Amino acid sequence: KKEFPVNLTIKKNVYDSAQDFNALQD
Amino acid sequence: AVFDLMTSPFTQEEVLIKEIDFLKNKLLDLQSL
Amino acid sequence: SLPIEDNYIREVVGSKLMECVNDAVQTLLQGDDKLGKVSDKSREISEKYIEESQAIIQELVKLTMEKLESKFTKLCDLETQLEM
Amino acid sequence: REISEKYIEESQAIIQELVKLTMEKLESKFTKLCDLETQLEM
Amino acid sequence: NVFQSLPKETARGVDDLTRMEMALLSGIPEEIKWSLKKYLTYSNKAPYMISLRTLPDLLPLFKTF
Amino acid sequence: AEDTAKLREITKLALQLNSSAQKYQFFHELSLHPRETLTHYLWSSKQNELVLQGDQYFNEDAARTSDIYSNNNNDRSLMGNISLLYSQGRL
Amino acid sequence: YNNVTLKNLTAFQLLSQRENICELLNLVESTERHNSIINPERQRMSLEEMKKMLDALK
Amino acid sequence: PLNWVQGPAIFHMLTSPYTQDEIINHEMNFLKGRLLELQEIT
Amino acid sequence: FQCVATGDNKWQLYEGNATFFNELTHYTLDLMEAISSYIAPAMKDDHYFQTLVSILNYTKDRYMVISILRSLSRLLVRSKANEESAADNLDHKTLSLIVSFLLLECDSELIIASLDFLYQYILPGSQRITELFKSKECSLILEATLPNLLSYNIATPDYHLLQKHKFPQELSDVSKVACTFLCLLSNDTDDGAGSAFCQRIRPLVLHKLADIPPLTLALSEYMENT
Amino acid sequence: SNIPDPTLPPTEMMTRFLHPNWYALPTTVWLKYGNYNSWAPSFNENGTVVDSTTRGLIWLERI
Amino acid sequence: TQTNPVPVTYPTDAYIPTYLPDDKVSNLADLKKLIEMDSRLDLYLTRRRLDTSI
Amino acid sequence: GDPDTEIRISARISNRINELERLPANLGTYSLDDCLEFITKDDLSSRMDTFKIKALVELKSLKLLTKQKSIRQKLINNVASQAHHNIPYLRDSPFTAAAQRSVQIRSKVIV
Repeated sequence: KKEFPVNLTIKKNVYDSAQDFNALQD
Repeated sequence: AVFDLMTSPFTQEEVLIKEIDFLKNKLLDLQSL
Repeated sequence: SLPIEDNYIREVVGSKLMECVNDAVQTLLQGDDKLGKVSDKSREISEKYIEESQAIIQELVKLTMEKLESKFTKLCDLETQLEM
Repeated sequence: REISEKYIEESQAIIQELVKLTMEKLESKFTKLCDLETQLEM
Repeated sequence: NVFQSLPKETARGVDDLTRMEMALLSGIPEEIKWSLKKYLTYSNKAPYMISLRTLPDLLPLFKTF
Repeated sequence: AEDTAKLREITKLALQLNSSAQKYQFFHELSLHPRETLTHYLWSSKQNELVLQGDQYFNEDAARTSDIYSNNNNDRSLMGNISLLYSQGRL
Repeated sequence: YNNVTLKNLTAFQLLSQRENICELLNLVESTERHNSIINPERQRMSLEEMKKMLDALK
Repeated sequence: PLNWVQGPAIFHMLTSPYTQDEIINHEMNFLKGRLLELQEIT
Repeated sequence: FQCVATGDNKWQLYEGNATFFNELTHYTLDLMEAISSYIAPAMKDDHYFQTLVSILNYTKDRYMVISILRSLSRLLVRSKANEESAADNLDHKTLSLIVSFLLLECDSELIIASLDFLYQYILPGSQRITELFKSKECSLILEATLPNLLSYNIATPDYHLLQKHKFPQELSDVSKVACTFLCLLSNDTDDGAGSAFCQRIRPLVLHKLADIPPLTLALSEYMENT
Repeated sequence: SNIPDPTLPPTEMMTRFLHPNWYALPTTVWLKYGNYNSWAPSFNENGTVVDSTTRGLIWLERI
Repeated sequence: TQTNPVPVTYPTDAYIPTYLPDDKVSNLADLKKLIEMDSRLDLYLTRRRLDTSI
Repeated sequence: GDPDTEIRISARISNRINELERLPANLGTYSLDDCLEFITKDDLSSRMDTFKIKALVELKSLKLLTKQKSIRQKLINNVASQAHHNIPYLRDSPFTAAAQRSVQIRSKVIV
C-alpha cells in the first residue's frame, strides 16, 4: 500500500515544545 | 468535429456540392422547427 | 498518484442472500430430478395469478359501466333537444 | 380461494347478462335517434 | 534520403472506409461492433458516402447480418 | 371533472392487469421449459448486478482520496487512458 | 422523478426479476400485495353493485 | 478511378446525451459553424 | 406483428423480449413506407395490404398510424378502375375508422393523412364513391366535418365583438386539401351517390364562401358543378 | 506561478458531474387529444428505449 | 386548442393483454365489447357536439 | 460536500504550511553514516541534505493541491464522460445499445 510518509523528524512537538531538537526551536 | 480521408469516384469539389445540398436541407428542417 | 491531503481526510473523517440463491439455482441446474420438482411447483403459482387476474378484470367491467352510464344520461338529453 | 371461487364463479353469468342487456338498450336507443335525425334533416 | 519522399495520403495506414468494409468481412466481433457503429454514424450524418449506387458490394454485407 | 379521475383510475387498473399478466407469463414459461429460463436468470441477474456496480468510484470522498490512481491496476479502467488523453491535447 | 435513467431501468428490472425467483423458494411472503388487491369484501361489494344494477336495469 | 478526398465534418460531440432536446442547440451551432466555414470555398 | 396484433394463439409474444421486438417493428414499417411506391401495382390477394390493414386496427401510436396511412395511400396509386384490393379488402371496420379521424379537430397531420388516403381511394369513382357513401355513419360524418374543415385554423370575421360593442386573405394547409377533395368529389356525374352529397353541402359551404374570399378561387370546379 | 493557495473556497471537485448512467433516456410520450376523443392513437413512440407497458408499470410502482 | 396534441405526464389508456388463456378467463372479450361500445358512443357524441353549431 | 467539515480540513493545511514555512533555511542533517567517509575540515559530505529536500517536497506538494485537483477533473470528466464506448458490460446492455441506436435515427423524408 502507498502512503504519504509521516515525517516525524521535521514535526515540532505540540504539548511540551521544550524537547525538540536544537535546530527546530528558535 | 472529426475529419477523415476516404476514396470516392467524385472530386473534392463535388463532395462539397453534395455537402451544400445536404446541409441546406437540414438547416431548413431545423430552423423551421 | 500522490497522497497529498489523504492524511487530513483520515484525520477529520475517521448481499449474502441472493448469492446463496444463485448457488441454490446453480445446484438446481445440475440434476434433472429437481426440474419436475420445480415445474409443478411453478405451475400452481401461475394459477395463483390467474385467480388474481380475473379479480382485476371483473373490476374493470364494473368501473366501465358507470362511465357508460355517465354517457347515457347525457345522450337522453339530446332525445329532447334535437326534437325541440 | 373458496370465497374467491364463490364470487368468481357466480359472477360471470351476471357479467355476460349485463353486457348483453346494455347491448340491447344501446342498440334500441341508437335505432331511435338515427330515425329521429332523418326527420330532423328533412 | 529515400525516407523523405513518402506520399502523405497513405502514411496513416488504410483509409477508414476500407477499414470499415474489411472489419465486417472478417469475423472479429468487437471490430464488427466498431464497424457497425461507424457505418451508423456515416449513415446518419452523410448518407451519400454510403449510397448503394456508388458502392455496389455493400448490400450483401448487410444481408449477411 | 370527475371523468378525468375516473379514466385515470381505469388506466391505473389496466396497468395492474398488465403487471399480473406478466407475472403469470413468467411462471408459465418457466413451467414449460425451466432450463433455458434459469440459465437466462443466472446470466441476466449477473449482468444487471455488474451494470449497477458500474458506478461506485465517482463519489466525492472516493475521488478526493488516493484509492483510485495508485495501486488499482486491479481496476485498470482509468489511469490507462493517460497515454491517449495527453495525445489528444485535452490534458 | 419524472424521468428515467439507465440506473432506474436496471434497478427496476433487477428488483422485479429477483421478486419472481423468491416465490419458488418461498423465502418471501407477499401476502399483503396479494390480499390488498384481491380484497374479497371489496369483491362481494362490487358484485352487490352489479346485482343492484341488474335490479335497476330490469 | 480513385480520388483521395477529405471527408465531411461529422459532429461528434464531447458529451453525448440521449434526449433530443439536449442536442438541438449544439447541432444548430455546428450547422452554422460548418456552413459559414464552407460558404467561402465557393 | 400481425400475429401479435390479432391475438392468435400461434406465436404468442413473450413479454420479456418485447423491447427487443418493439423497436424491431418500427424499423421495418419505415422500410415499408419507403418501398411501397415501388410496389405500385397492387394485386388482389396481397399480403402487405392485408397485413397493414390488420395492423391499423390494433395500434395506438400516432407515428405508426401516420406511417400505415401513408403506406396504404402510396400503395394504391396507379391502381385500376375495376378490380384491385381496395374494392374488397377494406372490410368496412377499417374504412369506418379512417374517416373517423377527420373528427379530431386538434391534430392536423392525421387529418391530412386521412384526407390523402380517401383522395387516393376515390380517384376511380365508379365502385369507390358508392362504397364510401354506402354507410349510415361513414357518409354522415362527412356531412358535418368537411364543410367545417374549409375554415380550419383560419381567422374568420367574427361577430361576437359586433354583438358586444355596447378578413384572412389566406388559407391553411388542410383547407387546400379539403377543397381539392371536394372539387374532385363534385365530378361524380350522372347523379349517383357523389352529387347527391355535393348538393346537400352547398347551402352550408355557401356561408363559408361569404367569409373567406380565397374560397372563391378554390372551390371552383365544385361551384361550376354546384 | 499562477496557482492559487489551497485555502480558497473552490475545493469542490464534483459539482456538475452527471455520469451517463444518470442521463435521461428517451421513452414514450403520452398524448392528450380532448375530453371526448377515446378512439384516437393515444401515445407516440418514435425512438424509445422501453415500451408503453413497462413505462406504465414504472409509473405505477412510483405513484 | 393547438394544431398538435398536448404531451402530458400521466398515462392514457395502456393496452389490454391478449395472451391469457380464454378457457379460464372468458371475460376479456366482454370488456372489449364494452370498450368499442364506449368508442362508438363517444363517436356519436363528438359528431353531435360538432354539428350542434353546424 | 458538507462545507462545515470542509473548512475543518482546509484549516489544518494552513497549519502545516505556516508551520513548515518557519523552519530555518540552513537546515541540515548529520546521519550516523558520515563516519565511514572521513570528512576533513572542508570536505562537503554527500548526505547533508536528506531533510531539507523532504521539507520542501511537503511544502510544495501542499501548494500544488489545486493543480492536481484540476488535472483530476480533466481526467475523470473525460473518462467517465464516455462511459459507454470503453466499458464492455455497459455497451452490451439492452437499454444503452437501444438508446445509442435510437439517437442516430435520421428524420423521415416526406415525399
